[PDB]
Amino acid sequence: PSVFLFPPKPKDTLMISRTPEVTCVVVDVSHEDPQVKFNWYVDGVQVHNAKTKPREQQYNSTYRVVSVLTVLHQNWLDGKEYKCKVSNKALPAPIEKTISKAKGQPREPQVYTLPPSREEMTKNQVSLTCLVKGFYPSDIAVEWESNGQPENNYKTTPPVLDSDGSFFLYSKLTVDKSRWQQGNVFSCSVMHEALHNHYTQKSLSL
Amino acid sequence: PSVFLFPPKPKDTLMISRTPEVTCVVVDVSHEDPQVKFNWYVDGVQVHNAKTKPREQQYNSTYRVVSVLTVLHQNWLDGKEYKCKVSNKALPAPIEKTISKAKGQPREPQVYTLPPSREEMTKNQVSLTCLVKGFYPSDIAVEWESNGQPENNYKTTPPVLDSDGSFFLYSKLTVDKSRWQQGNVFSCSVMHEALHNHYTQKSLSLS
Amino acid sequence: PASTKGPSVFPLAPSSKSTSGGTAALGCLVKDYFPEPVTVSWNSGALTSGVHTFPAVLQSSGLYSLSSVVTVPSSSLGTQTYICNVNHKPSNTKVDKKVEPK
Amino acid sequence: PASTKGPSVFPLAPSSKSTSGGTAALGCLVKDYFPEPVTVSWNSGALTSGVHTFPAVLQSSGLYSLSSVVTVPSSSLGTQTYICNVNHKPSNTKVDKKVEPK
Repeated sequence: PSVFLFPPKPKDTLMISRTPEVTCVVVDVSHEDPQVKFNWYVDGVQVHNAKTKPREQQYNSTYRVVSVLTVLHQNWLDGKEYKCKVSNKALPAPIEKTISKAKGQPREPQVYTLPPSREEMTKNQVSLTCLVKGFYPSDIAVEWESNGQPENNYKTTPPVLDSDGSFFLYSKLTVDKSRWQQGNVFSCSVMHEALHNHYTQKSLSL
Repeated sequence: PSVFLFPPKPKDTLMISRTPEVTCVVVDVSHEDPQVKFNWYVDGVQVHNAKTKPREQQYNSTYRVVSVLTVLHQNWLDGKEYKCKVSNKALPAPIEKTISKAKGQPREPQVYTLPPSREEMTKNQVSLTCLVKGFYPSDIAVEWESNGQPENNYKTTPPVLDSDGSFFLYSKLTVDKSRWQQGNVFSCSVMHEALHNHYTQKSLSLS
Repeated sequence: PASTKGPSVFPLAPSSKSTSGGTAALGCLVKDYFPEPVTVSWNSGALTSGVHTFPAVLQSSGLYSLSSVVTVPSSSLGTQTYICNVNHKPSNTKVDKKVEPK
Repeated sequence: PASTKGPSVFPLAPSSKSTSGGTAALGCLVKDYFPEPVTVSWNSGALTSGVHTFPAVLQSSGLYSLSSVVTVPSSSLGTQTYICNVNHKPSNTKVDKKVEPK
């Protein structure tokens, strides 16, 4: 067996610092039917071992021979098609799975930050909100900061399809009403393909 | 032969007037043995039927059989469990599926209204936000209204598991910047098990 | 001059959108007879299930008109065949009529 | 009588089924001109990469014939549009031609 392809994490393809990767996961491989082989194809080419690397199993009573391929930020962003071609004895035929990034003119996201509600100013903690809309495709990375340092207690809703075929999401940072009172400045970081330098940063404070 | 269990919609069990139901769907019932038997259980009881109600259909090259069990708002809200048992002669053993509301104590949702950012009111349309946090279970319903009528250009994010273990989401209503300025007042209605009459409401204006 | 006029039997063919292993509906439209009655029986006594022989209607012409339909699988449209035996006792008219597709 | 004859510009289409993330190749087949030369451009000065303007060939007719091709993504076949500017200085002929999937 049972194959599942996975696309790279958005943040990985937007910064050369990190290495993107197409992860091919195969589940429920039998004890008597191991020996799992792989084959990666990028736009047809490469039938013979490319720059792959797969290993590790053991499960509920089955296997799972997960292969991993290093992606070229450009390659992926330009839309090259990645094809994982698994091959197993206990498998009727050679299964397959392909994938490329969502097609379509990319659209730069709008980032707006919102203060906590007056009504929420009655709790020992407040909600810093970050709105992000108008972006396409949906791959996106959102983070928070305070004067150079990272914020941990925040949650981000997944991408949702708006009326115009674009996506939007909201990120929510939970902070002590005091820190918001002291006038500290928080910032919403957004990483996306259509942003100039793949990155924009918006601030909020009292 | 596959079987999928579907729970009633969030509003169905919150409004006595609505009709909440649990639906059992069976796909891929071979053309040869189209016999399908349903057995329903509410906390393990009812091998002997109940409301129940099946129909029969045909598709690609298989059969689809749907059975519908109407439930009692309080049975659902009281966490009762519903079992659908599907027996088919072309099956090694019967397949059973069970569903109910998530286990956990009900937390009241906090609903706040959030006006647009100064930097957005420079566009023809703005965003009126409605924050709903700290609720549980995730079953919930959100809506918008400006005057005695629904606003239909809005979107709600799906619920998100907070650090609390409670749930939170955001609904974004999009209004013509011209309207928001005319002093119009909007409001989002949130329906939840933990709200007074399963319903609270918050207003938002330009004052 | 005519005390009696036999009825005309035409096939209301199943819907050509058919598929999935779903329901289809066919029939026998029994038009411009008089006088009542018109008994409609299917395949001659063996397909009674899901059958609804609709009430006759008096056209602004004065002749009668009854629709006689039956729900059966969209999957048995091809093998079986559907035969409507419209027996008109007043005019001694019996017209069988095959109901097969378009 | 003719000292000069302008060239005909036809689109060597990639494909319209296109998608995945591979290479495709398109072009502009510049046929039956004379005399040399035929300079071939793509989008008017901005897509020079992967471009190979093949040498002109003398048909057993005596009129000329050059293929002008460009490798670009199988993924930018739909949004880049590809415009081949065949400027024929002898006959004062300039024919732009859109290259595109049929």
